[PDB]
Amino acid sequence: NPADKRRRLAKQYLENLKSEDEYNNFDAGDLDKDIIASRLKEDVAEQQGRVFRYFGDKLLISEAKQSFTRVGENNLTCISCFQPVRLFAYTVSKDLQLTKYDITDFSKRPKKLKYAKGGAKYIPTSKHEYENTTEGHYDEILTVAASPDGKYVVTGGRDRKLIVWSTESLSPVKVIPTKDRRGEVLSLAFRKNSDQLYASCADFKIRTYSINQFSQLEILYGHHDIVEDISALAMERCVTVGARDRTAMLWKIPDETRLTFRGGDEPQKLLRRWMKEPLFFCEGSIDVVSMVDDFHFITGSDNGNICLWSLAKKKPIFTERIAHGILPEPSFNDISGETDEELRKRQLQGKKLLQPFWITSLYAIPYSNVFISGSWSGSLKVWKISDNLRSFELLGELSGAKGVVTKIQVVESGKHGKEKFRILASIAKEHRLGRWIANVSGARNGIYSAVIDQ
Amino acid sequence: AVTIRTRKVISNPLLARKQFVVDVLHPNRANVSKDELREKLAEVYKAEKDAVSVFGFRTQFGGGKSVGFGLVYNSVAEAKKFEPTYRLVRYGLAEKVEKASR
Amino acid sequence: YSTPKRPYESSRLDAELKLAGEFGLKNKKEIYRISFQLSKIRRAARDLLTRDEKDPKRLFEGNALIRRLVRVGVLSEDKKKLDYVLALKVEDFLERRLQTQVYKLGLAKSVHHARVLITQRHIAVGKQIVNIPSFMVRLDSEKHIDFAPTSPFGGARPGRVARRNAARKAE
Amino acid sequence: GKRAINYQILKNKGLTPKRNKDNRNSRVKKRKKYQKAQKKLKSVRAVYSGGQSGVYEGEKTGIKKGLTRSVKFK
Amino acid sequence: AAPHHWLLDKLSGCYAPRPSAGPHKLRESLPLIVFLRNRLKYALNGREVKAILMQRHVKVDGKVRTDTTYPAGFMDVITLDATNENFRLVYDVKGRFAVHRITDEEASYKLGKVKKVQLGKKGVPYVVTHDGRTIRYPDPNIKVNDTVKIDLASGKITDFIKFDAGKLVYVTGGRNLGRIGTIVHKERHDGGFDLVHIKDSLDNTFVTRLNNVFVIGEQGKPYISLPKG
RNA sequence: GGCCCAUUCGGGUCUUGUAAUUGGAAUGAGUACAAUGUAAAUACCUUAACGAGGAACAAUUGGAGGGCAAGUCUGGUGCCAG
RNA sequence: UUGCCGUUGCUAUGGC
Repeated sequence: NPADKRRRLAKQYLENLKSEDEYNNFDAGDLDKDIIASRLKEDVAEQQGRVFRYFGDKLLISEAKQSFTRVGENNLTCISCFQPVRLFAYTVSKDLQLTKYDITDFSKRPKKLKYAKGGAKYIPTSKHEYENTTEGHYDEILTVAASPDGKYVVTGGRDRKLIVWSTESLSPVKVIPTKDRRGEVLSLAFRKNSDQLYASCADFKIRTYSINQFSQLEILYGHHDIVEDISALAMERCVTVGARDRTAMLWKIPDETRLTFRGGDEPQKLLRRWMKEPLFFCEGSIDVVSMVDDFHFITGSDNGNICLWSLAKKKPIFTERIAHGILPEPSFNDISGETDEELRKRQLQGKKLLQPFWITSLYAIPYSNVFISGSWSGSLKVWKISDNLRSFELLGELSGAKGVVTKIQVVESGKHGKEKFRILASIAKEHRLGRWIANVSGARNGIYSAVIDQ
Repeated sequence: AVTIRTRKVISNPLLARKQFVVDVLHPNRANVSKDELREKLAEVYKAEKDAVSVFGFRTQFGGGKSVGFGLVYNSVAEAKKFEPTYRLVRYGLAEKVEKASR
Repeated sequence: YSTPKRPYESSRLDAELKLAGEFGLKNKKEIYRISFQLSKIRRAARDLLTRDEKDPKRLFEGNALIRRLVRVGVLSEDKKKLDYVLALKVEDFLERRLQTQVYKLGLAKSVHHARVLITQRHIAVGKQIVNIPSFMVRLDSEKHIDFAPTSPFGGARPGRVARRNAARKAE
Repeated sequence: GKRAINYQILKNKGLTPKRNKDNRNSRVKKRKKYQKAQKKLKSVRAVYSGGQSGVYEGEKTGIKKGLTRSVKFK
Repeated sequence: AAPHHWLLDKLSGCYAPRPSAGPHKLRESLPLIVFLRNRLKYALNGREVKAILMQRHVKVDGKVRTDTTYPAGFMDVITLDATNENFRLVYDVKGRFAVHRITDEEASYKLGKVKKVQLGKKGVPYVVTHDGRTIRYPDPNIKVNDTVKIDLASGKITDFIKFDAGKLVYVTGGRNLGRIGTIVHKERHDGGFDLVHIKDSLDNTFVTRLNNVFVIGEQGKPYISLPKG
């Protein structure tokens, strides 16, 4: 048995490498490095923070105050929020408008404050990739990001620019182009409690910036498709996911190194695993992330998977195969064009062309026990991760959001044992990158806010 | 615009000193510009501009980053005590020439 | 490298003619170098076939050899057998160099345009500008071959000929 | 007043034949002897050029009804 | 050109620092330059470790002793004034100098193996140790290889640990150098391989010499604190 | 009109040539601001300015074959052979 | 509660 001989010889090999618990167990170099550890400074940014907010089953779920404030902007795309240590929120749309909200009036719907709308006036007079230093967006703003301190919001989209606006007036303070032709930005994330931005640009590139210095730190390379989502916490690590290469990478940005995590679910072995006694299959494209803590994260796929990954395992720890359902099959009055229902039913091939909803938004509350998933099934899902950190489980649903969920994130309130949050979710009737979405089933372009309690 | 990153900041009370490694970041600039770097370091830390010092600069291939070794003092007098004389000739105030014979 | 056995037979001359013309090579030393180390590779894989199944050398050095050949990129992901290392040959190795790859990705109009782009530093894989044409890009650096951002075919400031013509036409 | 040396005393290329601009580069010579070779290959074989370009105009060069260019067995 | 005990990285230099003469031998000590500069790294080079030695931060065995190559051997408590650094350095299990950090009431003393008791001149009993502290007047029952506890403010013996069967012993020398566990066996031969034998995690057995072993306390209660992992 | 085969007659094939004109891009050797490095200096690394049309900013070495004069030499059965 | 437009509430919904 050749793989048995491989495992056996590898075991003998590791035993021989060990060859080349007592009462005294102290090692001189380890305790010397621990003396240097006692000598050093800056136990602030580099907390390898584990899950210290265990509250998944604690708070209420089923009776949230859900207000779906519809807004008149075609296809809202992103949502950025802010809390100091009054709270503002930000939305941005495919109609080239950024909009500031106040959200701190917690028991009611948010309040519009200020527009900032680019348009055809901001097309540059050059068509030349480094004099892209205009003051507004002329194409398809895809992402906003508020500063952790709140001086600025920074936004960008398919016009390959980063425009950083002031908070108090929504004015463009600085323009930083991405200096090449395909340099469309797709996701932005500040590292927490900082002034450092991580943008993920479709050149298979990740750009980093210091916003209050108007400088770019480091460009870091290495995905294989467009870097569709990004996520960061207080550590200088980052977690990006490229779309169709089906890998999620995490980046030690000062070292400029990474850990890659591929997928790897196969319907052959999965249907055999069920065949030991079923509509589930392989993977299209890993789409969204959120780093839950500094040892784990969660990925949202294109076949409706939500997966939970550790920092110490290439293959994922936990899967959840169907997370928002399978799409309604196309009707017999809109598949075939024959006359009889028998042939128009034969043109469905049974179950072979039922496609699942793909999770287009995922948000893990940082270091907490609970994350929120959203797609165009109409109902957001709330999941909590078990305390042994090897599984998660569906708590409840938030069914007042008709449309695609282009963004989810939460806003905190309450103290250490009694808490209430408003879950913002940007709702559109069209995916945040291309159109591709038919059967617009009662959708509206709005902000689904929910107020969850206890 | 140059950019600054301190890492692994330890304190040496025996030498009355605080030392660290300096990732200096200059996209589309030539290099570190060490006096301007001492200015930027002396303003990100406290004042002591004749007590902040950097010596070990290595720029990686293609530019952009350079790793240096940063040590910052309190008390410019004890910085003059503890720093070596060639770095004092390079940056600060000392100048004693060697007698040229044989 | 090392010279072949009969270096002047007409099949070898038409071989080197087709190789140097189809891949834009400068002399015979490119073919001879890459073929010398390919000779070492499949002379090793021949011995790995002449030993038996469940030999430790065969198991470990065989999957090691085919995995680092797949990661160089001359061998595809599905053929994970050791006889494909014998079926491997020299243009499978010099299709992997950067001049060939720049032309195939279409940043250049021919292999000679690719060679002069590479030697004039308009091409950077990943972060670093590569400037020699015989580079042997890997399966992960295959998709980050793009124009350098320090170059007028990227987005940078235009070169001396363009700016001098612009200045003289401004005069 | 400095009687500088000139190129024929400096480089000392005494009495050479006329040589080739294509020989002054080893790469361009193999670019232009491969173009010559693959223009000669159209003479010996018939080279697949890429299929039918536009409308089928005709054979453009003639049809021989007497010649059969096919390999007979044994 | 280095020994094994110093935990000295090879990418350091060419000339290795010979320790000067002092209390301990050359082969069982580390100087202050290899202590401060390249082990716990309070310096970067010989110039600044000489600078802090001229500043006189070091207080090994309660006295200053400003010297670069001062041979700190076994359990000389290195004391540094800034950030109240108290360091007792002992042997680890694989031959190096593990420098444990201790506190002030433990660095107020040390212990020492007695080597010989003499009727030297004028009726004065007499005792020496590995740092050579010739202290006056112990009890008559000081055998060889017992353990005195030095005062470290004056020099007097304060406590005494008797060497017998059933005592916690430390082995510094030979192929057992730096082991603890002190009980599987006792065997006093008449000139070599004579010792008390030391256990392991599975309570294995070991052979050493008398002079290459010296007592540190009792079965569970040493008043020295020890590092752990 | 070029090319290929063949001892011969001949055969096979096809956009191929030209010190023809011409166009704007590219940059590298060089010349050089520096800063970095280093006891100091060199070098590597980073890098503004200039730097191509005979791109004369002028790579070789060896081989195969011609052709020419109011020219010269030799032979001898005109005008030829060498 | 918005680009319009409808039911509107004296606030929620649904068609482009």
